[PDB]
Amino acid sequence: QARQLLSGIVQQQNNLLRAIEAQQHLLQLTVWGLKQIQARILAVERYLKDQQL
Amino acid sequence: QARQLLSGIVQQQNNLLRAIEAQQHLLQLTVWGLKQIQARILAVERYLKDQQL
Amino acid sequence: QARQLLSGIVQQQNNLLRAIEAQQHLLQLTVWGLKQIQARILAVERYLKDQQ
Ligand SMILES: [Cl-]
Repeated sequence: QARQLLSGIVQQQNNLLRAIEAQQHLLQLTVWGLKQIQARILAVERYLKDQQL
Repeated sequence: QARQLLSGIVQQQNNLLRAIEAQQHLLQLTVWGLKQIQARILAVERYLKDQQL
Repeated sequence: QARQLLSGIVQQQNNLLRAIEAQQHLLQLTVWGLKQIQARILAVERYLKDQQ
């Protein structure tokens, strides 16, 4: 009752912490990937600038 | 008092869930965005390889 | 135990709140960064279409 309510609130809080932890991990991986493409574009710009007539 | 404290905590829990659901949509947009630029850079890299002398 | 448990729940709500605020900022920075790379790839694509 109070105990079931409190039990439910605890479990939902644990669910929400688990959900933000998953988002944090996916966002960390996305930011890493964006760093990788930044590198790739930079290399393509360097190339093109070196090849420029 | 118990009822007011527990109502405030339950309402906040719903508020937090809502905020995390909004950040999920944004996060998936960043994942989609990274995917689209990945494809675009790969398409350039390949063009530049194909066109080289 | 209930007042201590309630105290813990409320502290964890405040800390969830701070984590959501920090992830808002990181998402915003990540969007900005994406938009910057999109523009750079767009400029490359237009340059290449012009030299074709
Ligand atoms: Cl919560």
